[PDB]
Amino acid sequence: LRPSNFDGYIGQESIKKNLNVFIAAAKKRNECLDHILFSGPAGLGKTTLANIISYEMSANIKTTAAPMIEKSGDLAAILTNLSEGDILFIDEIHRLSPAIEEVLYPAMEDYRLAQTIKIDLPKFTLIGATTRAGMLSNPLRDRFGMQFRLEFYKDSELALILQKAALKLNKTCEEKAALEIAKRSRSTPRIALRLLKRVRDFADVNDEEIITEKRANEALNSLGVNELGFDAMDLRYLELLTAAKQKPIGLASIAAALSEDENTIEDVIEPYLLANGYIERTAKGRIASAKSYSALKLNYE
Amino acid sequence: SNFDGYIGQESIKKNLNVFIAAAKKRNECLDHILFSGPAGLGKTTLANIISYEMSANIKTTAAPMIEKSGDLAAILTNLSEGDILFIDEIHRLSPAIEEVLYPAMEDYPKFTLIGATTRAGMLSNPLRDRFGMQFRLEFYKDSELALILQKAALKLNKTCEEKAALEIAKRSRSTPRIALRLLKRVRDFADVNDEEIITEKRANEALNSLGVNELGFDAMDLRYLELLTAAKQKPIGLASIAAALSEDENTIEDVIEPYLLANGYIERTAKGRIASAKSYSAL
Ligand SMILES: Nc1ncnc2c1ncn2[C@@H]1O[C@H](COP(=O)(O)OP(=O)(O)O)[C@@H](O)[C@H]1O
Ligand SMILES: Nc1ncnc2c1ncn2[C@@H]1O[C@H](COP(=O)(O)OP(=O)(O)O)[C@@H](O)[C@H]1O
Repeated sequence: LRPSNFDGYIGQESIKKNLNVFIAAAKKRNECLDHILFSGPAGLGKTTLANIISYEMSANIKTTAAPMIEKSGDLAAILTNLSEGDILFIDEIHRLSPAIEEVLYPAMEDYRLAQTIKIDLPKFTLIGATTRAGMLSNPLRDRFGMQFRLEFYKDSELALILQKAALKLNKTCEEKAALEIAKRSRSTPRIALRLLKRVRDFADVNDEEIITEKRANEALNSLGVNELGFDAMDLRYLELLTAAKQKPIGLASIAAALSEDENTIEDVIEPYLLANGYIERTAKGRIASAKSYSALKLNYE
Repeated sequence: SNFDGYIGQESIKKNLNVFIAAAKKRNECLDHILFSGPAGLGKTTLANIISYEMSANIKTTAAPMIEKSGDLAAILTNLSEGDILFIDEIHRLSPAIEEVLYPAMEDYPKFTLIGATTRAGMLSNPLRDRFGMQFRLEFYKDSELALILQKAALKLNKTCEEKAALEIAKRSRSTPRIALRLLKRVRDFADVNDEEIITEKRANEALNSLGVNELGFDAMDLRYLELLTAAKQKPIGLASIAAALSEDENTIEDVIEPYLLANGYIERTAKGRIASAKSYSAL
């Protein structure tokens, strides 16, 4: 119950505009698209886009995950069982063992991969998805003709997503209700769609089909969903920088303080904060903007 | 490809022509070679050219594909005195497999080993010193990429204006693979408009739509330059730079600076690094 095409795909204007151009070209050229790479925080709709592309390209799609692959031959086998034009979608692609990753390079670039060698290749489209762009090797990303980084969603964009999704659940989510759920969804369709199913449940027990703002708030507060959508980690990060004065803190310190991986801070914890203008990456470390100070004060009132 | 109309790597080409001549002049195959440099600059291409010049077979493999002994022993046994063995990510080998390689390279069926690595400073002196020839591929000049792009464009049935090739060159971080990749994206913008001639206007539209940096910089390349520029040319050492960018030193010299040096954005001096005059002009 996710969008099936671009016809009414919400958000990612930039990615959509470009995919539309490359999709026209490939078809005009009577060929399949070059390899595509999607990167960005979980639940932003990259698995979705992958399947939309399969529909737009009237091509079949096969899915798998990096950890799911282990034996080098296994991958070689996967390639062997693909019809000319198909799409191969690998999620968490950044977790491929150098060995497997080494077998993939020639498959993408050339379409060919006792003693023995041989083995040609049908000619397909490899779509890779990662939530850890920083962990992706240059030899691998530089082989994707197309590279797209999903951005977070505006509250107005989530609103629409909720309104349409609500409809499929046989419910009318008023605008003001959509905006309030979005407000606590941390600009992420998955969280918002999750909260929607909870608000619905309150509507059901009250024999209601129209989710109002008032009832949305009832549900959200009753569940204790943070009013601003912050995680425990968002609060810890902002408190760490806000605790320090307008003096930048580098990963070395931050990572050390939050006893967390240095890469997890850049590609998982910070993306949302930077997106909503809570922090900035200065020339020598990070700093918290006015948003943070006023946001935190507001959260603890 | 075979050196005839080869673009770039002037010095490597110059030196290889001499060694290939001397080698053949004495009916022998080249000694072991080591190609060093960031990904996508042309190590594999050069290896193939050598295979053609020496008119010999070439077998490709990588360190991670050689797990434990049995793997390596099998590859060498299936060689043929004069053949060429190309091993990628060679600095990724274990001391055990690395130990089994030292002898074969020196003791031996005379063959030629070509090692490739993107981390020269990551490779050990003992192994490095056993490759008769050592070459550090260098980044390409705008004009060189432009010409390369124009040639690829022809194969893609399209004429690429000089200004259009340079623009792409500029944002392709002086790297053939990136350049080529961006060319195909621009080809698409051309197709949609029924254009056979890739113009600068169309190029910008594409590069900008995709959000490719104007100078092909990373988030790192910018902080690094902001760090050095702010220093008003008072030399800074690695230790300081390593801390400020929360980055490992080898990555700075081995992966980040190489490109910045090549395009004259920074300078290496006895007392440290400084932002060049060229970086004070552009923003
Ligand atoms: N742009 C979008 N428009 C509508 N729904 C979206 C959009 N992006 C994501 N979603 C929804 O959010 C959920 C998570 O999407 P998914 O593609 O699984 O994200 P990811 O692949 O990043 O984990 C899905 O139910 C999907 O329908
Ligand atoms: N000197 C060159 N002239 C034209 N194209 C080049 C040149 N060097 C590299 N390329 C192109 O860039 C890509 C990188 O080739 P490769 O040798 O695999 O780079 P590396 O092995 O260093 O990653 C290839 O598609 C190749 O066509």
